[PDB]
Amino acid sequence: AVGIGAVF
Amino acid sequence: DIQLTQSPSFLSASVGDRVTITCRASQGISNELAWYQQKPGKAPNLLIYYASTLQSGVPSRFSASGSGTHFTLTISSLQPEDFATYFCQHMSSYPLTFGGGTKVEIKRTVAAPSVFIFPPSDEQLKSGTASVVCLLNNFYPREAKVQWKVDNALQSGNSQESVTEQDSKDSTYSLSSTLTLSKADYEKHKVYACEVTHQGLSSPVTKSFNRGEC
Amino acid sequence: QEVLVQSGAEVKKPGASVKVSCKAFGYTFTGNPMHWVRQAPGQGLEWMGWINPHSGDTTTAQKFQGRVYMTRDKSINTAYLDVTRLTSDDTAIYYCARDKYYGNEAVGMDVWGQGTTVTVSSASTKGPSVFPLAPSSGTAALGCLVKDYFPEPVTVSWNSGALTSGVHTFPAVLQSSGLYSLSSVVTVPSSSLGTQTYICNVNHKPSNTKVDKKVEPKSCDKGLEVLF
Repeated sequence: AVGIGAVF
Repeated sequence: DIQLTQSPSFLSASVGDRVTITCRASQGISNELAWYQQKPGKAPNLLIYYASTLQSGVPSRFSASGSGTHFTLTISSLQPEDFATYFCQHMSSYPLTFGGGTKVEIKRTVAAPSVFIFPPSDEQLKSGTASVVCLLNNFYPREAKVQWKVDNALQSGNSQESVTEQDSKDSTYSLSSTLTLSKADYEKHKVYACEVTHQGLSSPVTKSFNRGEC
Repeated sequence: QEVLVQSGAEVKKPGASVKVSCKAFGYTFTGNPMHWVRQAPGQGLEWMGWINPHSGDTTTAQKFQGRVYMTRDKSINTAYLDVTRLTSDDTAIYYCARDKYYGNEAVGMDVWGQGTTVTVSSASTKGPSVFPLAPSSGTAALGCLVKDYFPEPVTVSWNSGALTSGVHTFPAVLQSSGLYSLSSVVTVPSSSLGTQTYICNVNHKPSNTKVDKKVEPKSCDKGLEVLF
C-alpha cells in the first residue's frame, strides 16, 4: 500500500 | 487512476435481512481495501480494513471478503442502526479512491402520495415573482414523476424538486416540486397543473388551479 | 478519547482561499498520517491528499497539486488544509481523517473530524422572504416557502416548536440566481383550521433574519367540469 515515510 | 464500482447503488431491505454489497476494482489491489459506513450529516466510520479484518468496536454482523479485484461486504442480519450508505476505498496507489456508495433504505409496502398544489401568495406576487408548489406527501417507493402543465403545455427547465429522507415512523418520502416564474411570465397563462405518476396510483393524479380564480 | 476537531463553516468568493484546521486530541499527533477527504452535496467521497505530521511531508492528489497545501503545527497538534483559487466546484464538506498506518503504509481511516462546510459562490449574504402556502380545499396541508436566501442554513419550526408531527421541511435547493430556497409543510386536521393558527418560525442566522409568518387559510373552492 502507499506510504508517507516514518512517523514518531 | 483506479475506479471502484459498487453494486447496487441503492438497496431497500427489511430488518433481519442479509445485505450483500459488492465492490469491483478496475485493477488488482491485493487486500488494500477498506469499507466505511456513513449517515447523513456525519463523517464515515471505518468497518473493515485489509479487505476482511473487522475494525475494533464494529458489530460482528458486519463481515467482508475478497482479495484482488472483487470484494464483498455482508451484513448478516440488518438492524435499524445499519440503514446508511456504505463505501469501499482502496489504498493501493495514488490517488486513493472510494466507490460510489450503496444507500441501504427501509423496505415497506407501496403508498401512493397525497398530491397538493399551492398557488403563489399575494405577498410574493407583489414582489414580482410567482412560485407554484406541488407537494407529494407520505409515499413509497421514492420513484415518482412530477410534470408541470401550463395551459396544457408541458414545462421544462423551470422547476426544481426536493425530497425528504424516510420518515422515522412510517418510512415514507415526501417531495416538493416548485415552478418558479417571473410575474410577467406567470400572467401569460391561465391554467397551472401538476401531474403525478407513482406506482401506488392506478392512473396519474392532476392538481390544478386557474390564475387569479382563487 | 481520540477525537479530531475541525474549524467552523466558511463562505468564500471564487478566486479566494480557505484554510481549514483539524486539531487532534487523545493521542500522539505525530504518530499517524492525516488524510483530507471532501464530499460535495449529495455526492461521494474524494481524497485530496495526506500529510505525515512528524516530517511534514505531503502527498497531494494530482488534481489539487499547485493550489492545495497541507501543513501542520506540532506544538498545538493541528493539521491545516489551505485550498486556494476556489471555484464553485470546491463547495463541499471537508474532513480530516487519521490513518491506522500499520507498517508505515495506508490501512484505513479510523478517526475522522466532524467536517467543515465550505461554500464557494459569488452571491452575497441575504435573508429569506417567507411566503405562505395557504391551506385550502379529513386533513389539510399548509406550509411556508422560504425563498431567496444565502448562505445556508435556515431553520424552520412550527408554533415555536410546539407542532412537530406531520411536518416535512425539505432540503434547500440552489437556484440559478445563486440563492437558496426551500419549503416546509405540515398536515393538520381540516376541522381545526378555523380554530387553530399555524405559524412558521424562520431563522437565518448568517443574516440575523427572524421571520414569523402566519399561514391563513384561503378560499380555493372551485371544481372542474369532468366526464367519467
